[PDB]
Amino acid sequence: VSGNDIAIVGMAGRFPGADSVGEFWELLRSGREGITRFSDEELAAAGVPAALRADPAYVRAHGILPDVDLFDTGFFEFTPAEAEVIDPQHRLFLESCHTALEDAGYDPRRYDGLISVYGGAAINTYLQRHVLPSIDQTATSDHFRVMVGNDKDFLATRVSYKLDLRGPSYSVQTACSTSLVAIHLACQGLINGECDMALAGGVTVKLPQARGYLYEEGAILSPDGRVRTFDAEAGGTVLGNGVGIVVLKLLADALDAGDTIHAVIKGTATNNDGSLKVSYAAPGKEGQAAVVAEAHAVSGTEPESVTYVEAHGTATRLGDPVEVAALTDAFRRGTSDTGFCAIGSLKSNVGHLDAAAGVAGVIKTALMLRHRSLVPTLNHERPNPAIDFAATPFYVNTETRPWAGGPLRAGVSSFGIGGTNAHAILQEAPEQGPTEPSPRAEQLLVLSARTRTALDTLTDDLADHLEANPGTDLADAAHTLAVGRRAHRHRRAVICADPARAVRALRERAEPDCATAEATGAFTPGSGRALLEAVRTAWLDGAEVDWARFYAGERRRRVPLPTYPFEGRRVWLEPP
Amino acid sequence: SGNDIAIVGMAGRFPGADSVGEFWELLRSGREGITRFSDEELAAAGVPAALRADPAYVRAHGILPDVDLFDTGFFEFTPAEAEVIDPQHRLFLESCHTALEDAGYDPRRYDGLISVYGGAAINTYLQRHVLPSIDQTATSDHFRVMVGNDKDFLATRVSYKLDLRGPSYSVQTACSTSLVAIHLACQGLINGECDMALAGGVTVKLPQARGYLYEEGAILSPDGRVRTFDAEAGGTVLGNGVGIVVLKLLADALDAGDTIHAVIKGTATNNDGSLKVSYAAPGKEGQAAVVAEAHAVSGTEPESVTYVEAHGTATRLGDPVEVAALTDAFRRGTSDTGFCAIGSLKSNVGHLDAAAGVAGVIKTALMLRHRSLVPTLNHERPNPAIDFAATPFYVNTETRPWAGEGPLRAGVSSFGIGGTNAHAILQEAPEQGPTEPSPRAEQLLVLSARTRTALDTLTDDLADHLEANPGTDLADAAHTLAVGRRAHRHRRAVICADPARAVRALRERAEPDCATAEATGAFTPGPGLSGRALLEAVRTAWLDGAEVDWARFYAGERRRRVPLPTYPFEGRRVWLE
Repeated sequence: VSGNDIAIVGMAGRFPGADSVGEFWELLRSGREGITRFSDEELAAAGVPAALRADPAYVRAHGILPDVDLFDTGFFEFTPAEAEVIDPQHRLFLESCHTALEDAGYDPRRYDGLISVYGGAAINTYLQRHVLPSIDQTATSDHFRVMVGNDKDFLATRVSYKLDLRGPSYSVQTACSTSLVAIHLACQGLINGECDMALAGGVTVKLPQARGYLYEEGAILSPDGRVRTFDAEAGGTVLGNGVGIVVLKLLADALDAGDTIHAVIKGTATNNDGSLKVSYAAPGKEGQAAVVAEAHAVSGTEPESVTYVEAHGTATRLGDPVEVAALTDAFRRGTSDTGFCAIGSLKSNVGHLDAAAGVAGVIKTALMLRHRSLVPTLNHERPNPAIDFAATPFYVNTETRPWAGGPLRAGVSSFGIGGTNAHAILQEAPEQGPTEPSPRAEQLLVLSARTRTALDTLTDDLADHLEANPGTDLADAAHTLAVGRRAHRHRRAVICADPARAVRALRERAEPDCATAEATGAFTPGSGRALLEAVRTAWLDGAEVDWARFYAGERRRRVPLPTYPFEGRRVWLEPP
Repeated sequence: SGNDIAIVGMAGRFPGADSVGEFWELLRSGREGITRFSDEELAAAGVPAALRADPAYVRAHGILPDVDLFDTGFFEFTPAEAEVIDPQHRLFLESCHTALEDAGYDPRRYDGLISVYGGAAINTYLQRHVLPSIDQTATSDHFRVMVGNDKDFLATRVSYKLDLRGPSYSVQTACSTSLVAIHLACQGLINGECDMALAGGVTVKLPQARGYLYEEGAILSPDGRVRTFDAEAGGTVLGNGVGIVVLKLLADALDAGDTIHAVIKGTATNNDGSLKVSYAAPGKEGQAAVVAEAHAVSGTEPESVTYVEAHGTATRLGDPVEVAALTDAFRRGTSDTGFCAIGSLKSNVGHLDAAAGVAGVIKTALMLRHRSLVPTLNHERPNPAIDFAATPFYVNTETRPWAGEGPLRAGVSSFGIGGTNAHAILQEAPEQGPTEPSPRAEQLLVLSARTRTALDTLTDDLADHLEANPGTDLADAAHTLAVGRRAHRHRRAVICADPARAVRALRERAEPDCATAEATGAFTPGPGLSGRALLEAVRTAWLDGAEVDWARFYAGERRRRVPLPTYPFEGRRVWLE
């Protein structure tokens, strides 16, 4: 019932070793590491000097993303000369915001409400390494061009401009807690009625990607390129590039709209440690415990009911104990029970994603809730002896297994250098009844893209999806493809009764089940198969169809389906 | 009521005005703070003879003096640590400190949660100074650079160095940054996430002693003037600046006896989206919507608003869009015309980028407290693309009393490249009766500093202030100096009956009225210890370094926190060459 409850109605991201939220789930539930480890030859080839590579403390590991130089300038209406000055972090952020809205099933141009954007980016390496050496900043307009392309202030607002979002749009920046803070601020804006839907998250793309790092005692990075969270041999973390976006709405609104709800954010808290700690970069035990206890209080969730925590996970021998002690302190304010809450960290799989780390935590946890599954934390052989886990609420889960009990509830932590701490409580989505039966025997599935090759990719992606998710309601899918996707020039449409037949029709591409065309004015039908055929023919010929009116009265849902397969060209200023 | 926020303190530095006090004087006087350089001065700053001889070169910039000077000892940095820090960050930290001192709050003897919200302009120090000086091969080197220079550490550094435990965020929305920060702070206060907030922003573009090439279709003026609302508006001029406001819920400020400069009745933000012709264009529709929303959330009828501090950049297209937008929003509530003055401090000091919004709020809070309008500069002929007579608005060009039937109210706008708009409604502070007389015969004024020289400067500054403001209530000033200042190692304390005798004792520096020491238990005056013996005992203990509970010492009296001179930072050069 609660006015504080926020639904996650869509998500998107790209992570080391996992180029989509769906692939991230597969990585996690398989217990796989997504960090790349380079050969010495690869690093020579990327230009790392032999002298640095030969240092026995040099570690050949980094979490990287494929294709961060490719950008679909056609799709986003940029010329290549405009786009090449823009930080790839900003480009990736834009693509992921678009993807997330598609995942949620919304076309902003048809949404009756205000959409906000809250996000942040890691430090910009593109500006120095690529932009400055190539662009003369003498004229005011060239200096402006560079600033707008590269300063963090333009990250979120570019998305608002390009996707036509008219709620508040902010870049928020708090170092490693950035994307969870963005989610906190997005939730407050929703609760306090400033927007009706929000995009929140963050991005990190540090360049060059193909590079290791020099192990240094006293700095936060691990000596072997592994992240051994909670383990006796915890020795530091490994950095990774990534991006994540969540789409958020009040729970009541999501339920009324028939959105897919992946999880509910019950509540979120933030604070700062102030000066209570040994240095600016050190963790703050009292600040951490206070943020968790405050998150419990504002969520109305008793600690006994929380049975997974996604830790911040410094994976240091000294930091992991502070994190667990702070958590233990917060939980002990509401229970004396022990051994009931699993604790884990996706950093063990993919590294520390900096600005994207908080939203990555929320995405993992929402996936866990949706699949009702715990997953392993990696590299965990012996628990850190400084943590008497058995005296605490917590145990380290190292197997994929069911998450049983609920409603299931979890905590997510994100703590920054500088001491602004965040904690969120998530709860499993509520049971909804079955979807309403369709008044038609068959459904019309519409697909469109800017190019014939993208259309073919969409067509095969949708087939793989309906194969893999055979229980998908076809009427809800059809509705989502109609109301939740912009209509482009190259068009294909299938008429069939269920997902299995759709797979075949999409793969075979023959009439009369499948029809194709490269695209007049509005078409409004004046029943049965002929109804679907007449709408199909008009739409394929480029008529504008009012899908909202076609589905009027059915209470269709929006459901996650494959999203636009961006076709980038290389958009990069080369280093000299 | 529940949405009302009090501005209880402020600090800043602006082109031609190195404090909020000097900024008032500049505005009241109708003076321009933008510096116009001679060709000599610019050769001296090292601008090429070539650029200097180009007919399109404009020799103007709003600058701040001695941004290479930082009191490393006071803020517990080594010079090595500090020189890697963006001077924008240093300045923001300094002004945050100053703002708290102005409001009368010592954050280390403070029971609640203080938050910080702010943003910084693009970092030019990093490119010109930091990167050419530091090899970043080692992780710890990369971290030193990042932590000194990324926007992420602007606010949190303050929380760490000043011990503030509310949430602390950097927020960045280009030209609207500091007004968005103010909006988020107000929301934090209303939501109960903190009980006092610092909000603002900072711009320090380098090098400072440099003009620019005028270019058609870019946003800068061809003559180095900012001719807001004028027919000759031709662009803006950039300036460096910093501003911070200290915010609390109104009811708490009234309960505490804080000095209240103005009340923020409500704030709103939005984004233009794509409802305008380009990313960089001003958005009439979004601007109108943010103003109208600010009126709705604050419960403010447009006809009750009699000044607006416009975003007011003086671009050819900007100015008519801004006025049409405001007129759109106002017309939703009233058809009246000619009742609301409009102005822009950008005409005096340029476009302060991240600090522009907070600068607007400060100007407007100053107007409200002094009950005075002030000129907008360079205004000779209204832009004929704006038929002002058909709108609520007229351009005010005179310093004069601001008066009205209902409480004075004003709007403040700030609009950013990229379309995130903000507008705030401010109202005059409520009436307060006279401050409650102390029944004590004498007050105890304390002063402390990190160095003997700073102590001597504070002592003279206080004497000066009490001489120039001889109506200052001595008990309120004693209270403020006690509860609103951290006690440092070098200490001085005067016992006196009134301000004039305080002035004498501070200047003569002689026992028994004045005593000085270098500072260790707690000292609690026993019952019955009264009058002069009480003050001598408290003085002696405090001078020796004992912890005195000042709240206890003043607990029988309703005391106020009032604006007094703040710490005289003693910078040394901190600049990576």
